[PDB]
Amino acid sequence: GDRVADVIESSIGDSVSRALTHALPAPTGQNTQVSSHRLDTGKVPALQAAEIGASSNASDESMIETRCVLNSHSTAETTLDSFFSRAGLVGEIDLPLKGTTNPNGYANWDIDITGYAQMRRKVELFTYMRFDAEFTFVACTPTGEVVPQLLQYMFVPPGAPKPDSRESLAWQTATNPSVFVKLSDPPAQVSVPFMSPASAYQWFYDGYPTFGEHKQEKDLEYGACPNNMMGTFSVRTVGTSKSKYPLVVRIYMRMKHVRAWIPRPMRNQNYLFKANPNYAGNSIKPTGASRTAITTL
Amino acid sequence: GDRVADVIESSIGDSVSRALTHALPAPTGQNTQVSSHRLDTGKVPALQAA
Amino acid sequence: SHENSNSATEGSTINYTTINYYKDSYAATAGKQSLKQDPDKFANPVKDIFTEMAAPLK
Amino acid sequence: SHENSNSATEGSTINYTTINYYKDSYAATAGKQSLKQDPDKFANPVKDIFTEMAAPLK
Amino acid sequence: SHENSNSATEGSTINYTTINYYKDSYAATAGKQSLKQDPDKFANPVKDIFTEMAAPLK
Amino acid sequence: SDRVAQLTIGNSTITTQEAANIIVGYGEWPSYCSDSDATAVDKPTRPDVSVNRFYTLDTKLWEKSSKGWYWKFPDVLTETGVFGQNAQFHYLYRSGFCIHVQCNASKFHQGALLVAVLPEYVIGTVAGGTGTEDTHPPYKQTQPGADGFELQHPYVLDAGIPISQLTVCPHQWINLRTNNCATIIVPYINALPFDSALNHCNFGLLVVPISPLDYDQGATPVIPITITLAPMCSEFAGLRQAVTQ
Ligand SMILES: CCO/N=C/c1ccc(OCCCCCN2CCN(c3ccncc3)C2=O)cc1
Repeated sequence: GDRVADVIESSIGDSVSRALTHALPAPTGQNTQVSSHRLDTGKVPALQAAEIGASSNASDESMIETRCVLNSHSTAETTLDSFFSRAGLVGEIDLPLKGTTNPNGYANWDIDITGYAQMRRKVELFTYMRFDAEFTFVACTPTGEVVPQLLQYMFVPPGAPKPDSRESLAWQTATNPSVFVKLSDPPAQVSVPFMSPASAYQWFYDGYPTFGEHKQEKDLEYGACPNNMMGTFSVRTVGTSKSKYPLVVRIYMRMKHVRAWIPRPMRNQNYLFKANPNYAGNSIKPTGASRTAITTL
Repeated sequence: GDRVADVIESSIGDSVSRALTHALPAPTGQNTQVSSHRLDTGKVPALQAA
Repeated sequence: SHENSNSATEGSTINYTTINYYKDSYAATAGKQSLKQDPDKFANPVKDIFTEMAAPLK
Repeated sequence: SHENSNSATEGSTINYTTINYYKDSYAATAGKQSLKQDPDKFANPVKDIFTEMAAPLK
Repeated sequence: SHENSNSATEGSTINYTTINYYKDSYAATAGKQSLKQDPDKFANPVKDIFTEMAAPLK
Repeated sequence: SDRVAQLTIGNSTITTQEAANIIVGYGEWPSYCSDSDATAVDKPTRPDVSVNRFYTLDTKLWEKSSKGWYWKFPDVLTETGVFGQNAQFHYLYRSGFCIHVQCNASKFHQGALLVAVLPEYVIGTVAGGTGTEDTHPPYKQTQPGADGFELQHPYVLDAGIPISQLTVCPHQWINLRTNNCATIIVPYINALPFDSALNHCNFGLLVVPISPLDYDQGATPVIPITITLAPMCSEFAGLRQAVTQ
C-alpha cells in the first residue's frame, strides 16, 4: 500500500504512449476549394518559420485565387505493399563444372539481400521493416538453356548443420524444409514468414553484437545484428556423381504484408559492400545533375 | 444557368459600394465631459502613429 | 477461414482483404490495404500547433 | 467482388457482365456490352428537327 | 463429408481441422491440432501432491 | 508566448527567451514499457528524479569553417551521474530523451544550424578513398562518448546518405536571427522493448551548420554550442555487477 503524496500523484509506470497525431482516411488526393482575394492585416498564411521543424501549412487556396477541383486521383499505388510487393533479384548462385568457386556440385548462400542495389536502396528508405515474403527460384545454364536436371534447395536455419558436399548427410532434410524441382519445371516458389527474434528486421544497427573490448580486429562486427541473420539457403544437384551441366540459380524476393518504421535519407553514393554503408571517399558525387550558374538553366 | 462553383460563389457584379463610415447629425459643437486623473499602464491616448 | 494467424500484419491498424488456400495466413496474397495516412507525424510534429493564418512565432 | 475499380470502362453509360480472378478489374474479360445506340448524334445533328413527311426546307 | 473414418487419429482426445478430396480420411492433410498439454503426467506423477510453499518431505 | 519557455525536470530547470516551439519526435511522448510489449520477467527499477534530469555534457565552438558534429545516445551519458551507474549495473535499459541544444549570438551575427535526431545512425568509412578497402570505423568513432565527433564529409553524413534529406527526421534549426536553441523530445526507438545501453546506440544527434557563421571584425568571435539532455521514463532491468563495455 501507498501513502506519501508524491507516490500517489506519480506518473511512473504510464504505459500508454500519448500520440499527438492520428491517421485519417485518404483514398484520393485532396480537392481544391474556390478561394477569392483577401486583403487583410493580421492574417498571413504565406509567412512561415522553418526553424520550428514543421513543413509549411500554406495551401493553394490562400496563395492564389483558385477554382473548385474535385480530385479523384487514387493514393493506392503508394502504399507500402504496392511499392514493395514486386519481385526483384536479391541473390545469385553459381554451380559450375570445372571452376574456382563451387566445383563440387553444391553451394551455400548466406541469406542477405543487400548484394543488389535496386532492391537494397528501396528497403533502406526505412529503418525497421516487418514482412512476409514470396521467394522464387529461377534456374538455367549460363546461356539461359533448360536442361533435364534435378535440384534440391534446402533452408538451413542458424544452428542446423550446413552441407559441406553434394553428398552431405544433412540433405536427409528430416526437419529443415527442402524443395526438389527440375530445371525444366516452372520456377520453384514458396512463402516465407517473418522469422526474426525481434519485432522487425532493421537495415541499420548502430552498435555491436557482444560485450567486451571493441578492438581493431573485431571492428568487422560493428553494425552486425543477429536478428537480421535468418540462415543459409543451400542448393545441390541431386546425385552422387558430378552433374553434366553448369547451373545458375537466380533468387527473387517479393515482400508482402509489409509494415515499416522510421524513414531515412535515401542512398546517394554507390554501394561497395553488403555489410556496411561504406562509400568511396575519392568519388563523393553530388546527389544530382549540376549546372554552370545559378542564374541560367 | 450557372453550375461551376467559382461562378456561383463569385462577387463579380456587386454594385453596392460598401462604406466604412456614415454621417451623424451635428448641429452644434461637441460638448466636454468631466474627466479626472488617470495613472494607468496599457492605456495610452496621447501616443499615435501618423 | 479456420487458419493460423501467423501473417506479419496480424493485429495491424489497417485491415487487408486477401486470398489463401493454406492453413498458414502468411501464405496469403498481399491483397488491398486500407488507405489511411498520417502526414503530421513527420511533417508537423510540434507540441503547440499553430494556424495557417497566424504568424508561426509570437 | 471486393476488387479495385480500375477497368477502363469504370463509370460508363453501358453496363458490362464480366469474369475475373484478380484484385484489379482491368484484368477481367471483355464480357457482354449493353446494346444501346444513338445514330442521330452523327446522322441527324440538326438544331431544329424536321419530319419525314415534311419538306426539309421551307 | 460422407467418408470412411480410417484416419490414424479417429477417436482421439484432440480434434483436428483438415482437408481431403478422397473417400478415405487418412488421405487428409495433417491440419491444425488442439493445443492441450499435460506436463504433470511426466513431471509430477506423485500420489500425494505437495505444495510449492511446503517442505516436500515432512 | 512560443518564443519563451521553461523546461523543468528533476532538480533542473532550463529557460529560453528565443525558442521556436518544441518538436515531439514522430508525434509521440516517451512512455514506460507496457506489460504486453515487455518480455523480461524481473521487476524493473525506475529511479525517477535521480536519473531523469538535465545533464549538460559538452560545448563546441562554432567557427566559420566548422563542419558539424554528432553524439550517440545513450552513449553520451553512460559514464555520468546516477543514470550512468544504472546503465552500467544493468543489462537492460530503455528511456526517452529531451534534447536542448543551445547557441546564442547577437543581432549582428548570422548562420543556421540544423539539429536533428537520426535513429540507428550507422557510421561508414571512405573505404581507403578508392573504395577497394573494406575499412571499418573504430570504437572511438562509433561511440564517441560525451565529446562527440566531428563529421569528415557532412554532405553524405559520413554514411553515404544526403544531409539534404535529414529533415525527414525530427529536427529544428537554430537560425541566429530567430532563435537561440532547439528542443526535441524523443520517445524510445527500437525493435525490442529494452536493450543494452552499452552495445547499442538508439540514435545519433547531429548538429551541422548549413548556413555558415559570419560576423564583422569586432563582434564576439567565440560562439559556443552547448548540449544539454535529459532521460525520460528511464527503466532498467537485469541487475548484476557494473560493466563499462
Ligand atoms: C525449401 C527452402 O525454401 N526456403 C527458401 C527461403 C527463402 C528465404 C528465406 O528467408 C528469407 C529472409 C529474408 C530476410 C532478408 N533480410 C532481413 C534483414 N536483412 C538484413 C541484411 C543485411 N543487413 C541488415 C538486415 C536481410 O537481408 C528462408 C527460406
